[PDB]
Amino acid sequence: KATEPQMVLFNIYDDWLDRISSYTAFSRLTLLLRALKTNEESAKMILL
Amino acid sequence: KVIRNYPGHPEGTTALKFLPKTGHLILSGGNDHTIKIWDFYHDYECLRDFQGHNKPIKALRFTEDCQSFLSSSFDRSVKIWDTETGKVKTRLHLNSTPADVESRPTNPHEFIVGLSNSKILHYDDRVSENQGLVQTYDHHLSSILALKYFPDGSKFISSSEDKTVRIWENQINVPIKQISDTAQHSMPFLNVHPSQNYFCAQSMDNRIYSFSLKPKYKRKIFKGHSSAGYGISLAFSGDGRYICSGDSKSRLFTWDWNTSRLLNNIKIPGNKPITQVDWHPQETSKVICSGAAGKIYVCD
Amino acid sequence: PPVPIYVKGGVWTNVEDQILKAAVQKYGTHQWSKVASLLQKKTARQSELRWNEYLNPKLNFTEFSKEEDAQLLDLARELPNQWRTIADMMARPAQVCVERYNRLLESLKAGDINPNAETQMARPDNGDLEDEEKEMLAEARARLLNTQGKKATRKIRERMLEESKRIAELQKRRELKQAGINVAIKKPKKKYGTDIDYNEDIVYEQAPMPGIYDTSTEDRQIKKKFEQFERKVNRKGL
RNA sequence: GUAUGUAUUUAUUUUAGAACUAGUUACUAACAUUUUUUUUUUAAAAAAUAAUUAUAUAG
RNA sequence: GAAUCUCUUUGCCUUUUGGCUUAGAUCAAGUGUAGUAUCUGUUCUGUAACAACUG
Repeated sequence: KATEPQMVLFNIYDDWLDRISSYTAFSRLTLLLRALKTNEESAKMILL
Repeated sequence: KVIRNYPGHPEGTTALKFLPKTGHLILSGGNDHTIKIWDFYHDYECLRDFQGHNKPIKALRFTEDCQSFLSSSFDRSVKIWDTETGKVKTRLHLNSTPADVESRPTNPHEFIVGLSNSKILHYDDRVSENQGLVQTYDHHLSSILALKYFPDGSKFISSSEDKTVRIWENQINVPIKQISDTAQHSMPFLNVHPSQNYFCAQSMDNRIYSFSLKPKYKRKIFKGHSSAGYGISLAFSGDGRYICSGDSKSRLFTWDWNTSRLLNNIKIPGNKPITQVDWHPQETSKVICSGAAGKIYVCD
Repeated sequence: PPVPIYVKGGVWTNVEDQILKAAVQKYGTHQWSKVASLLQKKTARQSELRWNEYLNPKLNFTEFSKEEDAQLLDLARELPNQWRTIADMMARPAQVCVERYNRLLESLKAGDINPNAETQMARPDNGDLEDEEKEMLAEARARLLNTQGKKATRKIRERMLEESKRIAELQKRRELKQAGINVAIKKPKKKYGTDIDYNEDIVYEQAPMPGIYDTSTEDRQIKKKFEQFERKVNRKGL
């Protein structure tokens, strides 16, 4: 949707750093992104 | 055959439309710098006129909630009219003269404007950070002609002078579908059939082609009329079995959508041609045609 | 996505014979690679063999006359097993000559490669078709259709696009004429300094070198007729 | 990837049909980076071997 | 004898192949993703008459 070259900030560990320490949060994000790079619709339906 | 006529506009009518669901009152923006409402019942006179722009009026649309509608004109400007009180909510001034405007079904605040410098401006009523301009589109090469939003509210269509058709998602600025052929011609009018499995376009080679509204958009042919000069509207029955078009020779043509057979061919008083042809969805078998003659004809 | 056919010698079917005939009619005898590209599973040399040995109408496939048959026994006696020379002496294909010689002197497994496949009879086809043969005839009709170059096809496209561009350019003028603002038509621009506009002047006007007779009243009658036509096109519009 | 071509007007000149559905072919696209030598039986048996790659292509 | 309309052979050919050389030369076995093309299958088929006014 962007109409202008810009820097946008996100926090990719959503709220995990309260209850979950950071290293398991990175490996969780590894599992999710490997799923979305592997099958891309089965995993997107698994979240949804 | 025609029943009754309205004292429409000196020097011609350039756009007229109905209310989309109920249709109890119609409007036309005219060549003599005026936009007027009429009732389709109980009086047959003019409920509410208003002076609009300084130049003649090019196009009109509707927000689907119908409290307000759109206006676009040859003075390089677009305005939004409250159809009840009559006051203006936004006035907007452009670079080039605007060819066509359209409003979103889901929200009244999104609308798209397509200019004659091959750009589609996508403004917004609510946000006022950059004069409402959310996004502009620039994949067309030449001055675009007509643009018609989907009834579903997600994607929309545009046509242009450079003999191609593009389909966009709502604010992506990437055409997901390019309908382009070698022997194609440009179409000054688009419309979507009420069954929503097809949208059809009135092409410049005096025909009407029809494409899918489902994915893998692909191309029946409605012929028997001469409309190469001017660029003429087309409407559909409120059941979805009839398509009706105008002509350069002051007669309208009604085809059966189910078989593409020309059923009837009714002429209209006035030497001048007829462009805007609109159907009443509630009351069946009722059309209204009008053109450069200026009067507003209610055909059966 | 087709796996590669490295050895393309097969059995000539009906489809490939007919595509070879309708390819030789258009492409001609001496371009063989362009013929054999049209029909897959065969080679340019095997297309040449299938023409020069079997599909050619000049070739002589009849029964042998008695003088012909005695000529064959005598020539096969004089020239020991030189069958191209003998078949040249008889104006008949050499395979016909060899098989008829075997018939005179008389009185294939599966999984073998047949070398003589171009000289042998065709195989008629099953009733519907195979899928690859549908694809073959589709691309063969598509390649036998086209007779144009790149420049000429682009010229077709450019003429259609300039035509529709003129139509849009007149459409906007007619709309502004209805509005009451008369935009005159702009002219195309000159690509060089002495490029000629053809409404300004009669460009290389040659007068008809007058004779003995008198042409004043006929001049006046023509001038009247042309002025009246221009006025009628101005008012009513042709 | 070049060559080469095409598009970019404002300072106003007097008045037979309807619906549902998915893969097979071609062609195109400066757009994108899962080892070696065997043996043997009819999956199991043997033997073996060694601090890590280019932004470079045009008629 | 002669004109009008209409059909056969006979003439006419009237959209009726516009250079050269070493046939000018070479070769048509790549994966994904994407665009374009086409191709199979299934189901369903208000009008008339009478009484009154002519504004």
